Amino acid sequence: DIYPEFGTYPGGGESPIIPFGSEKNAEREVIHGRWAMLGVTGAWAAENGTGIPWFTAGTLCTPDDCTAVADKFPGAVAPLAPEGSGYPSFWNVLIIEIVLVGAAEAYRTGISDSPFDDGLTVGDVNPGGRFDPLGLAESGDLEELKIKELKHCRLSMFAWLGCIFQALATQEGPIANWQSHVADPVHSNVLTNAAKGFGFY
Amino acid sequence: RRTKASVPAKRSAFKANKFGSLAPPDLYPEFGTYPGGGESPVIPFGSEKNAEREIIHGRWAMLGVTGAWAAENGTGIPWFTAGTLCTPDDCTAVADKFPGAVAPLAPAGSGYPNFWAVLAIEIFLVGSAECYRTGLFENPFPELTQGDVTPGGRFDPLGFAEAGDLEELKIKELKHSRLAMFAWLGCIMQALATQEGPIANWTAHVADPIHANVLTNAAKGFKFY
Amino acid sequence: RELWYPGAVAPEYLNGSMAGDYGFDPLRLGANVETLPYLQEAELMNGRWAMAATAGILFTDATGLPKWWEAGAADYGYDFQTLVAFQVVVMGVLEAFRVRGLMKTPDKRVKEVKNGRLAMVAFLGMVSSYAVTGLSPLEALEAHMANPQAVNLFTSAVGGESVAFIAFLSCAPTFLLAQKTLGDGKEEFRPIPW
Amino acid sequence: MAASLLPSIFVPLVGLVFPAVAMASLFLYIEKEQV
Amino acid sequence: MPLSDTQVFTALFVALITGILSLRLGTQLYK
Ligand code: CLA
Ligand code: CLA
Ligand code: CLA
Ligand SMILES: CC1=C(/C=C/C(C)=C/C=C/C(C)=C/C=C/C=C(C)/C=C/C=C(C)/C=C/C2=C(C)CCCC2(C)C)C(C)(C)CCC1
Repeated sequence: DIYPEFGTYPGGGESPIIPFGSEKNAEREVIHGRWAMLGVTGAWAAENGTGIPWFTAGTLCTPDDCTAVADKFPGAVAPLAPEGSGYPSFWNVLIIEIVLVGAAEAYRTGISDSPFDDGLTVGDVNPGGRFDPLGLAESGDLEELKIKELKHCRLSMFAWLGCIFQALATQEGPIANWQSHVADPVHSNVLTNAAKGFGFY
Repeated sequence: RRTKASVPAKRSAFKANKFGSLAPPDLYPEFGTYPGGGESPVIPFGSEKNAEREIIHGRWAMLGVTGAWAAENGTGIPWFTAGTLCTPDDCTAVADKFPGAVAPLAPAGSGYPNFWAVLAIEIFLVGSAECYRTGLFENPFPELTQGDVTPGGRFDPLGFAEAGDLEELKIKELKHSRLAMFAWLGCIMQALATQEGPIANWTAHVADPIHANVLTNAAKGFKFY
Repeated sequence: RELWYPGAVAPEYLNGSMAGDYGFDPLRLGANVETLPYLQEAELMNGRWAMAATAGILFTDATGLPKWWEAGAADYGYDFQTLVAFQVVVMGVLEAFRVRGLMKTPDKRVKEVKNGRLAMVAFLGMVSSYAVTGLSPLEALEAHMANPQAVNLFTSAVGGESVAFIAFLSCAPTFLLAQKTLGDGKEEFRPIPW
Repeated sequence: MAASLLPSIFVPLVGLVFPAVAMASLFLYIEKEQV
Repeated sequence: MPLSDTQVFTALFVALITGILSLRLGTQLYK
């Protein structure tokens, strides 16, 4: 069996708890997983590198101050910024964020015409035409690789939901919570935190 | 050893005599309808499995509501803090929690329910039963069907199912199930809002009915505003 | 094909089919047919772990990190008990998966085999050199290259043992040649009967 | 070092291990059917 | 003066070879 766990891939199955409904729901699922995966690994890396929890990283960069981000990146040869000048600013990045992500979005979904105009079809999660220069889509069992990615997608989203609920309850951070649990698993758990209260009880 | 294969001819210690239906011919005049007898009033019927899921959550929430009720009546400890008693450390306290108990789970001294001991027994018993109920493990009782919430063989030793009308009893259980689940939801929301047990909230609401309500505690912000 | 010495006779169950098969099994450990795939996979595993160990020892030694025998005592983020619990869980899961895959089931294969074989020899060498001289592998190599003539295994504390073993290895195939040409090679017993 | 190690290994080797293997092996051979 | 460890282990390895030769002789006798 390809998918021995509880649920099954959309292509074949029944979706036991929630009905399958639209196929756009499956499109969203994959995209949510492909995103949350990047989010979870980014929160992991930010906690490991800087010790700053992900959920307050936005406090760092603000309209008045967005210079602190420059010195955070570990092992960089020169800063992010022009040193004292600190050209990077919240708005400086924001205009860049909105234009670049909006272009990437729209050329993905087909709100605007595809610039690549290379036969790629919008509304498919797996293009496999240009976004795989390495050819791992072409080679190997492509369907099995869709399965693995899906599994990683669902795991990462569930871990993301865990991360947000741990940020709400513990207020410490994902990796800080991981270190607390590993240092002592018996007396550092969700139920131990509930016994102590989540800061509200 | 030879094969005897005699006739047991044993009867149930108690076997309820036919009592039929004790309900009106109309069976769900309440909001909504039982599954397999009409259209769901509001929420869409997710799957055929959802009926059995409703039954299981219902029976579990019945048992949970009665447990919180009896625990608070017998000890005064709220159900949501009763977990803090039996822990890997100092699970001795959880023992003497039953009013009138001739003996303690923890005899005086070291003798005691260990959390891990209790836990290990809990996994080995409840998980086994949970699996045997569902398609996991196998079927130790072939005469019964795994995946059926109403087996009604060895699981009704008193034979109320066959003694009365089966389907009215089924809907009666379903109504009790939905009532207890909604009551359980009320209990968790009350625990969140007031930080006091269900019977404590009941007593506060009956001593002075006009105050000690949702909106009275909301006037204080549920202790958060 | 070339065997484990010029003039050797490969065992009948070692016909060159397996990768790295040089007809070396004097003690007939792989003589039983059903355990021979298991022994192959034990070789591949011990080789792979020795290869990884050789890499992690030589790089550690050459990068100034604590010595391989001392590396346990270094202060790490996680204590011994939690680390061994992590190890037990993850290696149990991974080895369960490896076992079930094994139950399910040329150039590169042979390459891997030879590499693992060299590694296991090299790792045994590192452990023995440390146990005899107390010098790490790169320090031991530098000591040897400084005075190659007199600084060696056969001049260490176990020198006479090594000289006797090399004499046994050098004089084994000559006796095997006599055994072949004089005896019939019709042994009904094997050095490990199972 | 030989004096502090080898007795404690070889006395069980010759008086518990070798006897066990030898008796088991001899048993397996003696009871081995002719064919 | 006690015997050196290398002396003990060399003699023991010579004994192991002698034991191998004894096994060869026993097998040859059994034929
Ligand atoms: C026949 C001669 C003989 C006899 C009777 C003994 C007797 C003994 N030896 Mg010694 N030994 C001998 C020869 C002999 N040894 C030789 C030639 C060597 C090699 C140099 C050793 C090396 C040796 C060591 C290193 C140690 C002993 C130990 C021992 C003691 C018991 C443990 C043991 O059996 O391990 C013996 C270990 C072996 C590896 C086997 C060696 C036996 C020889 C080489 C073969 C003899 C076989 C015999 C003639 C025929 C057997 C067939 C049949 C009759 C059973 C015991 C006092 C141990 C001890 O002192 O414990 C307190 C110990 O540590 N022996
Ligand atoms: C938002 C992301 C997302 C999306 C769009 C989907 C969509 C889908 N999944 Mg995927 N999945 C997700 C999350 C998601 N899932 C996560 C996190 C897990 C891990 C538990 C899974 C695990 C999973 C399995 C194992 C299976 C599916 C299946 C399906 C399909 C059936 C359900 C459906 O159509 O309704 C989609 C409806 C929703 C996504 C709404 C969910 C609403 C609940 C209430 C969410 C609860 C968490 C919520 C975010 C909490 C709020 C937090 C907030 C307070 C901050 C569909 C294609 C099944 C399938 O393909 O069948 C063939 C299948 O077998 N998925
Ligand atoms: C988890 C328990 C549970 C389950 C599995 C079901 C399942 C079912 N019910 Mg039952 N029911 C329940 C609870 C539940 N109900 C409760 C508590 C009540 C009393 C209010 C009812 C009252 C009721 C009636 C009156 C009827 C049904 C019907 C049905 C069926 C159709 C609905 C459906 O498939 O979607 C199920 C979908 C859901 C349960 C999703 C709703 C989720 C909301 C947001 C509630 C979440 C609760 C809470 C706020 C969570 C807190 C989280 C915590 C972290 C704070 C199905 C068998 C109908 C039927 O049989 O049709 C023929 C019907 O007529 N039920
Ligand atoms: C690994 C190791 C070890 C071990 C080792 C060993 C185990 C060794 C040994 C050695 C040996 C083990 C030796 C032996 C020898 C023997 C001999 C030398 C014998 C002889 C015999 C004889 C001579 C007999 C004969 C006969 C008989 C009686 C029968 C038949 C007939 C005939 C005649 C054949 C230890 C742990 C310590 C340490 C670490 C390393």
